[PDB]
Amino acid sequence: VNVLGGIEYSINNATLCSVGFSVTRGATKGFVTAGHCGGVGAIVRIGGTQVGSFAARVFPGNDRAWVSVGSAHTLQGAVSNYSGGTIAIRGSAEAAIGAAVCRSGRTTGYRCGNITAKNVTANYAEGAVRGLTQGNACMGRGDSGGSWFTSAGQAQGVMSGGNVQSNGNNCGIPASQRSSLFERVGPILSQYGLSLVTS
Repeated sequence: VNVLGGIEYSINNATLCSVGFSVTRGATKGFVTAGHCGGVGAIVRIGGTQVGSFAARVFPGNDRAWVSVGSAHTLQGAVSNYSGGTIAIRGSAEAAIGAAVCRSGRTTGYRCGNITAKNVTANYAEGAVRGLTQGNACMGRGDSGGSWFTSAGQAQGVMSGGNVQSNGNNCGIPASQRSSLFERVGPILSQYGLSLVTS
């Protein structure tokens, strides 16, 4: 199967999240995503087929993980735009507050907005997660773990949480009322010694 930022994956055949970014660790294939999407060892399926499992995770405190992907599968250094195309990923340079950013996930597809704050703490039910970046692109339950990136292709982070409304998303309110929080990708690559696949 092809691994691509933003596409749906299932966890333990029970819940859903979205791929963050294809990565490698030496010869090992994988992708980064949110830690709250799976415990260690959780079985991951994409496109009706087992592709690997949660190799490591931190959540709460942080909210990060990577899924190691079997060698039979192909990694794509890109993110889906949910209309038949992809956006190439070309690095992980972090963007400043006010910069434009988009995200991609299985519930709300491809959505854009701006970076609005950094080093935010989310008081999730499972506990605090610190150091999150906030944007005002909208998102919904199921987009978790999915790619955040600038249009020029710099990976920002993976979808963590935010102020979803009773319909399960914050797309029904204007961007100015939105709080959509992602875990910065930089420390995930560093902690686990992973390299972005680029194109």
